[PDB]
Amino acid sequence: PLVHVASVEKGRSYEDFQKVYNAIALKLREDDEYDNYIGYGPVLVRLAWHTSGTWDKHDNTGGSYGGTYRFKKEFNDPSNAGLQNGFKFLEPIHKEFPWISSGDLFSLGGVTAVQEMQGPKIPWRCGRVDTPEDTTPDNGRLPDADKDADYVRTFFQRLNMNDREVVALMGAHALGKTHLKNSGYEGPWGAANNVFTNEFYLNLLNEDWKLEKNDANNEQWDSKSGYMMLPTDYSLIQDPKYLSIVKEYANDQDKFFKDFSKAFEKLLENGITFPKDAPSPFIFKTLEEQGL
Ligand code: HEC
Repeated sequence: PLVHVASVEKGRSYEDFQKVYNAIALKLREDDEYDNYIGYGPVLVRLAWHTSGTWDKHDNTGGSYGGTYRFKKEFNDPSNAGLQNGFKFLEPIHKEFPWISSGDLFSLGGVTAVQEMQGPKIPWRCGRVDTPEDTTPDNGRLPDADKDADYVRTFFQRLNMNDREVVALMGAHALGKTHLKNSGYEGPWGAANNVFTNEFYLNLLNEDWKLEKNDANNEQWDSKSGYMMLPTDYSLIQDPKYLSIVKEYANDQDKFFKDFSKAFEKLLENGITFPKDAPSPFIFKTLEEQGL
């Protein structure tokens, strides 16, 4: 197993990363029209997860550390279709702050998006270091959506996530939507899809779902409110262990926030060794908290 030791960008401290956070946050506010006024929040959360979610605990390949999505093999992974929009949004940020590593920027984009969308605070640590093109993981390590709960459970063991962490992370599917041209699935999961809430679990339990085929000839679950669930989303209410946890998060907003925060930080930190004297995780203030 490879070791990736966090190395703080030289001379940087919390203030420097709060400025990067702020630039991302201000651009999220400015470029509000994207994706029919959903805004870039959801795609940036997805970019942070896909750049992290290639990790393999068994050999420490993939993961957020190396920033490898900047290389064409990963950029062009069919599982990443659509994420180029988030990369494009981050380009002017990286140009302004060229000292931040790519993995630090992709992960911080996700943290900033969750918090600016009124999600929980996500502690975040710096020090990912860009690694060379030959460290890019091959395609095929991100999950399929047409699968059942057994597939989801097994898939996430590779990311060292347990049932609770899986169910909490999937609550990010409140955000954004599926786009047929990107993934073969179409529609949002709920109404509040650029504000981070526990709506995903409420809709799983509360909506009347019908198994339909979309225009790409794939099955998805649809509600008459115009929401959808992927087969892997719906698996969370088919499996009795996941269903218990879905009910818990549908009934406790604060517990979902706390558990999501922990699991998302862990996702973004998998694979990284933080030296004992590394800085503590940073908790960035939102623009609203700063009066900006
Ligand atoms: C914590 C983050 C998170 C996790 C974990 C996650 N997703 Fe997503 N996913 C998102 C976000 C956010 C979006 C919305 C992106 C957008 O609106 O551009 C999304 C969108 C998608 C889409 C639609 C992409 C498109 O633009 O068409 C698919 C398909 C998808 N997820 C599949 C899955 C599957 C399969 C899993 C696991 C079994 C999963 N996701 C786990 C955050 C996540």
